[PDB]
Amino acid sequence: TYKYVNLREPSMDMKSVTDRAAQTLLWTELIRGLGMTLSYLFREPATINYPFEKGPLSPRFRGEHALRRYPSGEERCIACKLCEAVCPAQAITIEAEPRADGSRRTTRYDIDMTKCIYCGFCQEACPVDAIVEGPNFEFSTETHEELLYNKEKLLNNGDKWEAEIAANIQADYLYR
Amino acid sequence: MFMINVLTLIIPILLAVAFLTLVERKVLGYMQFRKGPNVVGPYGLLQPIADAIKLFIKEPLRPATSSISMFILAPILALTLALTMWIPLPMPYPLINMNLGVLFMLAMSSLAVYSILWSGWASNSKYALIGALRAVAQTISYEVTLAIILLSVLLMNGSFTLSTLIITQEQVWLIFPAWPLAMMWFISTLAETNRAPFDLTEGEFNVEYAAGPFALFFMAEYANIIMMNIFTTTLFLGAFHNPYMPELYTINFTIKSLLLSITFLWIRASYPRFRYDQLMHLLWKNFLPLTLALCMWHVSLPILLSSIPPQT
Amino acid sequence: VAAFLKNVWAKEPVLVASFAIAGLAVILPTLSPYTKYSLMINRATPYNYPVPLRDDGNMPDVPSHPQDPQGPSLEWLKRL
Amino acid sequence: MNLMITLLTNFTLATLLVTIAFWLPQLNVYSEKTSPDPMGSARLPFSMKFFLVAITFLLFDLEIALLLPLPWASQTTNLNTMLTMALLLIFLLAVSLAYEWTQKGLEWTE
Amino acid sequence: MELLQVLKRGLQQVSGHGGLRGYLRVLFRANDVRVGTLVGEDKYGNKYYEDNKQFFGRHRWVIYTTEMNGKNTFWDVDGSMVPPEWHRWLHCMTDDP
Amino acid sequence: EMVRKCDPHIGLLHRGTEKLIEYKTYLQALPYFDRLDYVSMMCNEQAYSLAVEKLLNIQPPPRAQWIRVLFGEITRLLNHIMAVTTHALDIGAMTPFFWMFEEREKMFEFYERVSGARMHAAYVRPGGVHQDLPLGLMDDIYEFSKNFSLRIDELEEMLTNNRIWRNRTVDIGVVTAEDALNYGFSGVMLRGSGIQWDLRKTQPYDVYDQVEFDVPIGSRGDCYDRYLCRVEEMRQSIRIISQCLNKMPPGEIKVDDAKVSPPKRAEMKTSMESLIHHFKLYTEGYQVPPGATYTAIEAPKGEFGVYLVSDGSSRPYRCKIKAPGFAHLAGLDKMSKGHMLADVVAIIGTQDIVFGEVDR
Amino acid sequence: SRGEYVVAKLDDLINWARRSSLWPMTFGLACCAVEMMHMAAPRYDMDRFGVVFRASPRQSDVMIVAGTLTNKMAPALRKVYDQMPEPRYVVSMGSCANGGGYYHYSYSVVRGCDRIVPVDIYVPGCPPTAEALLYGILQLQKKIKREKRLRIWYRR
Amino acid sequence: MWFEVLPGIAVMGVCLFIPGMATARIHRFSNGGREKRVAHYSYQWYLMERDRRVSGVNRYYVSKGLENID
Ligand SMILES: CCCCCCCCCCCCCCCCCC(=O)OC[C@H](COP(=O)([O-])OCC[N+](C)(C)C)OC(=O)CCCCCCCCCCCCCCCCC
Ligand SMILES: CCCCCCCCCCCCCCCCCC(=O)OC[C@H](COP(=O)(O)OCCN)OC(=O)CCCCCCCCCCCCCCCCC
Ligand SMILES: CCCCCCCCCCCCCCCCCC(=O)OC[C@H](COP(=O)(O)OCCN)OC(=O)CCCCCCCCCCCCCCCCC
Ligand SMILES: CCCCCCCCCCCCCCCCCC(=O)OC[C@H](COP(=O)(O)OCCN)OC(=O)CCCCCCCCCCCCCCCCC
Ligand SMILES: CCCCCCCCCCCCCCCCCC(=O)OC[C@H](COP(=O)(O)OCCN)OC(=O)CCCCCCCCCCCCCCCCC
Ligand SMILES: CCCCCCCCCCC1=C(C)C(=O)C(OC)=C(OC)C1=O
Ligand code: SF4
Ligand code: SF4
Ligand code: SF4
Repeated sequence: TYKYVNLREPSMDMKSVTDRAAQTLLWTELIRGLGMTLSYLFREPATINYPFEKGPLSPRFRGEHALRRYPSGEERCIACKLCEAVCPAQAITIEAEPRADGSRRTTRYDIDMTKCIYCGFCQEACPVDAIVEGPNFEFSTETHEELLYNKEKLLNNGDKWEAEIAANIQADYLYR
Repeated sequence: MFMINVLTLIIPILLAVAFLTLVERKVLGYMQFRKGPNVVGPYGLLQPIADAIKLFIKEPLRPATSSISMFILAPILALTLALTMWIPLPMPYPLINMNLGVLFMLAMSSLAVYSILWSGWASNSKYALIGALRAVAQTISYEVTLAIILLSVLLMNGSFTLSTLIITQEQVWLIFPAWPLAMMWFISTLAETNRAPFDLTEGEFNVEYAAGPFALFFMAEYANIIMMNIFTTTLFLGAFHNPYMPELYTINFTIKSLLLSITFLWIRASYPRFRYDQLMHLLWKNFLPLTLALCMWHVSLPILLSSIPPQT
Repeated sequence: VAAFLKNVWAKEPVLVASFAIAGLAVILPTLSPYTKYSLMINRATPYNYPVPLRDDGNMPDVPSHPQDPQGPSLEWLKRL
Repeated sequence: MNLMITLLTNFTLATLLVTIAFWLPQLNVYSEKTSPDPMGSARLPFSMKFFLVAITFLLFDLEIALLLPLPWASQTTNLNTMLTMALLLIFLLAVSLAYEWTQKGLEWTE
Repeated sequence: MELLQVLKRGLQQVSGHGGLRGYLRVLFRANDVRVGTLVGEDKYGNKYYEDNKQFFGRHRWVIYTTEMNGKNTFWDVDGSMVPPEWHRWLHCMTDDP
Repeated sequence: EMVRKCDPHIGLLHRGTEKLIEYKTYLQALPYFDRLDYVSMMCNEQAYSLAVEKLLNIQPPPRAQWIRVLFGEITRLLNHIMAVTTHALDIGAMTPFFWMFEEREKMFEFYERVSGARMHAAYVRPGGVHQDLPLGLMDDIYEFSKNFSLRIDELEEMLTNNRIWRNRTVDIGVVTAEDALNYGFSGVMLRGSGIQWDLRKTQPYDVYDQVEFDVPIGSRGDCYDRYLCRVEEMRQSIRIISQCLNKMPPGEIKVDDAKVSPPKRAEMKTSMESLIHHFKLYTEGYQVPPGATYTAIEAPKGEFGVYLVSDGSSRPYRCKIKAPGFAHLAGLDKMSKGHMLADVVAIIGTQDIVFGEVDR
Repeated sequence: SRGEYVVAKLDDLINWARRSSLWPMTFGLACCAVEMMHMAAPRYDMDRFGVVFRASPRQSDVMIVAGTLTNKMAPALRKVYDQMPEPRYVVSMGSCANGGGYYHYSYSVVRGCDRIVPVDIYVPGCPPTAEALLYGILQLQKKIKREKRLRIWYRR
Repeated sequence: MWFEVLPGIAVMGVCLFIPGMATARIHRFSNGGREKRVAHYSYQWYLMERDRRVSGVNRYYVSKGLENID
């Protein structure tokens, strides 16, 4: 249930002594190292051609956030603030009021993408699949406040990526 | 006309040093299961040009130098000695055909440590000075086995003439009578140019130089690398020379020197670094006793075989 | 002389190869039959001019022409 | 004469490249840099071992200077004397190395 | 000889990009000249290619359009130029284009 | 050249993690543990999960326990690749870094397939794992494991018999057994010094008594035996991963106590009790009965422990995090005496030190 | 004009050489260092873009702040930043370097590295992937591509 | 793959082929279509300066054979 690494007492017959001395004087293990490096010289490398080739992702991937809509145009967020109670970073700021037809809807849905730890507790705490953490990861900005999303930016990410987000949720929701 | 010959020596040295950096990054890339540079040029060929233009317009690092004069002279001396190590090299005819080209090269390579020493003292950092003293002691250490191995091999040549060393090897490569001298020579020239696994300047002296002069030290070091591979090629792997077609020798020694420079690139992507005492142990307690023993063997061996080479 | 030699070849083979190569370099020219030919080739290499002698009247072994039979010969150097 | 022209050309090319490296990026009008090391300000401690390996280099390089006429000395007619003195010089270099060994001179830079 | 098969694959890569002009076009825009089955094209001009004999990661790629939403993208290719319907397929979230 | 004293100054990544844990619930404080030993993410998840499940007096289902052991050994492969390749990269062997980070890249693809993030998964939770293994994942884990021994073999061909790698590691950083136990060392730091101790054998957790593996024991206490222990632990992790793939049971992946683990999303949208429990677990969180545990697991650096104090509420009252790297970097000063300055980078390498768990 | 064409072509030349030869000094602060080490790994391979792996901080062209910046190390970050030769750029990688992140309300964390150094590219994630960091590096290259140093110098 | 390093090696090999080819063609052009006279020793210099005097054009390489004797 255990083994002894490096507890080999070497042989002292003239065969093994001359083998070790030929290894010392003729550099056998150094040529073994050169052979392994030469072996990787003639291998096809593992380099994908980014941006033209992309690294493989799964439908569970947790990237850029997006507020979704029902298949009628109505937004799914019913202002229940579970995503900001569960948020380990307190990145989500929510303020709500009844809108002009009496629906429980948010007026403030902020996510600070520089507080966010991208762990997806908001999409798994959301009872109506409103906030999701979509598949976009290429959204680097040049300014800090461009990573401070309001409700307009998140609903635009939903409208921008819904054709992908709905298919990822369709592929994954029986594991959830 | 001779000035044209000096230009056709020294400008292609600079071009081959420029593209050796690309060959290093590519060969180290593919040996590391990745690619080297292939975006900046077609197959990466514009990477050294882009990098040279980048370094020459980067801000000067502006150090407080101890001596201004030696801070200027250390790149000057490094580049001048890096270029003058090529002029006795027979390929198949040298620029300066001299009777003592071997001893000239050993002398001008012995002078190369002053650039390291002056760059180390001309910086105000004591850490850079300690690193320079370590690098100078390393280089002057391995120059001992350079001199003695080189003498022992030239006991089969008859002279210090580098052009005679091609005539010496018309029946056999000189690595076949002298492969232990060849392998200790090869590791010793690997330790001359502060090259891995002997690069303790990268393991935790010219760090106070700006991007321009540091690039000049870097290109002088790679000119020394290409030159010592060409000198090892002429010294142990002497090609066939047809006097009516010299380009046969030129193509042949070029292929052998490229393989030997790639062998430097292939050593540096294969081994970890020595500790400083470990390569001191490698010189003084391993290479130098065998070097002295083989020097006795190559003194006494042309006498016991009646194979003393001609003086002329 | 037997266990000591295997011990030093097991621990320090670089030094054993050093003293072995140096010992062969010392002893082997005294035992080689070709050591004499090194001497005989080095003394037969004419760096200077063979300044001729005045024929006084009695020198039977000195030639008058280089292609004469008498004199030093180097057929051993051509044949070996 | 060709060699002096070659040395002057190499020194002139090196000085031209060094002048371009020290004066072309000086024309950048970037910014003045306010307030431009493992040891802070302590003096450099003298290492006895670095001086020892330098003097050992110097002495063995002198023994190399004695060994350098050997490709010419093999051409002599007094070959027994020449061979004896050549093996004696390389043997005295080896005795210098063995004494440097056994009196702990090759230590911590072995 | 199998070296001649290698040279024939290189020459049919030169042939398969529509000649030397298209070969150099994909060489300087893509740093890659290997030919692939055109899986599709979006409403911008991004051409999406397969080669299932390449290894996983190389087996799908995009040659980006030279103009998208008014910006000349002949040299300024961008990873965010992929529309979301091809972003599943190219990132291998599914097998289906 | 010698080293007379080594004073490591740390706190350069002290973020006050375990004070931030005191103001967040147990689920909310779970992703702080991914960020401590940031190359051993799911192992620290498992240690915190076992601490909370010990205080909650509940247990994971068997399939969740086998998933935790499978991904703990994948995590151990990740961490020992990081250990060996950066310890070689600092000495100068820079090439097996690039050779093994493709294998490490493929294991991050495994993490991303199973959780959605490549590093900080938040996948092993108190109660089980968050989500079940997607289809075709275990087949690809088998396809990884079928090839990975050859990668270890060519790593070991580049380093182990190399005389330069031996000279930098064989006489370097010798730790005796009594001073290893006295400095609070754990893992390979003990096992390189001859000490036959492994927490997966002695104080076993989830299903480690049902896997068969060996424990590599060094003989000299140096950098080289600890290197050989880490390489052989990659071998034995491949052995445990084969046993986990062959003995994976069917079933659920969370505990079926819906007052601890949240219900499925289909039944939360159908049942009243499930919606109430979903609400109260994702807003308040489950209450934990009051008590102090010290739950320690065998993380790939050593004994990773959590002294978790619950006051009876839905947030931790106290959560002390014992890291192996803290005691190892404390023992750095004894381990480097009489050595040279270039030996110290080998000694800092052979203690697998990641400063997130050192500093918290 | 003619000189406007000359400064346009010289801006194109020097911006080409500066974006095609970026040398990064990466602060390996925290978990984002692991993902930078994956952006140097064979799959993504920064070196094929001319982006070398671990240049020294006095010859580097861009400082990648990859991890959490604490109060104890913020003067060391500012020291390394001040010691960089110009043109120097700052990529902020990950949430803690961007805005404090998961340690934003901590007593010992600088709430974003932009309180310390001027930041050019903010790369979001925890950690952002090696592909996302490579996206940020290529966006930095595009930012260098549209620099107008000599055109504004000619128009001043 | 591994043949991607070969353009850089080809450029570097042409850059090493240039100096030897150039000095060979210059030694043929500057010496009357022949090799440069190697005069390492003073006898070789004596013969070379005798050639310079017997050519009549102040050039060592312009050779004079049996046409110069009667
Ligand atoms: C010119 C073309 C290339 C030439 C060949 C070189 C290419 C191969 C390069 C491989 C990569 C090398 C990377 C750097 C390695 C540096 C470390 C190293 O190798 O150290 C050297 C090692 C150092 O020893 P060591 O450290 O391995 O061993 C331990 C040593 N002690 C015990 C002292 C600690 O070995 C040598 O020094 C050997 C040098 C060459 C020996 C040549 C012997 C020839 C045979 C003589 C005769 C023997 C029989 C007896 C007499 C018989 C008479 C009939
Ligand atoms: C001894 C031999 C030594 C050899 C050393 C050099 C080896 C490599 C040689 C070069 C190989 C080919 C290089 C091609 C570079 C890329 C050129 C290119 O495509 O540039 C495009 C760019 C923009 O053009 P644009 O009109 O905008 O394109 C839009 C099209 N609708 O337009 C531009 O950028 C403008 C044009 C720039 C042209 C630069 C060409 C490269 C110069 C390199 C220096 C060496 C020259 C060769 C020396 C040896 C041969 C004499
Ligand atoms: C700090 C200052 C600046 C530092 C940077 C620059 C200086 C350092 C780098 C340059 C070093 C220059 C070395 C000059 C002499 C080299 C030795 C030499 O000339 O050897 C070659 C040759 C001997 O071969 P041989 O064949 O015998 O001669 C032909 C006759 N058969 O001999 C000949 O062919 C002889 C030819 C005629 C005599 C030539 C004399 C040259 C000028 C004097 C030396 C110049 C250097 C002075 C400063 C050196 C500083 C280290
Ligand atoms: C007569 C021939 C010419 C001799 C002079 C020329 C020599 C040429 C080579 C130059 C040698 C220079 C250096 C010599 C140093 C000798 C002292 C020495 O090294 O002793 C120490 C060594 C044990 O090494 P240690 O001190 O432990 O090193 C620390 C790392 N472990 O101790 C040892 O390893 C034991 C060394 C002594 C025994 C060696 C026996 C070799 C026998 C080979 C076969 C016979 C060859 C004929 C000549 C025999 C001469 C004794
Ligand atoms: C009077 C008017 C003229 C004034 C003086 C200027 C003289 C000519 C100077 C060189 C040419 C200037 C134009 C520079 C390029 C402008 C166009 C450009 O940026 O093209 C981009 C293209 C690559 O596109 P990229 O954005 O990199 O895309 C990423 C991959 N999709 O880029 C490419 O395809 C490659 C671009 C290469 C640039 C030219 C080659 C390098 C410079 C060579 C000459 C200078 C250096 C000489 C030797 C120095 C020492 C070795
Ligand atoms: C004008 C002639 C060339 C001048 C020298 C600049 C180009 C060669 C050196 C540049 C360089 C390259 C390419 C390089 O790749 C590199 O990284 C390994 C360097 O830094 C250590 C360099 O200095
Ligand atoms: S996004 Fe979901 S969890 Fe958040 S307030 Fe809206 S409905 Fe509730
Ligand atoms: S992914 Fe996590 S940290 Fe980010 S907004 Fe959602 S719950 Fe908050
Ligand atoms: S942003 Fe997050 S994952 Fe990245 S270094 Fe910070 S704590 Fe680690």
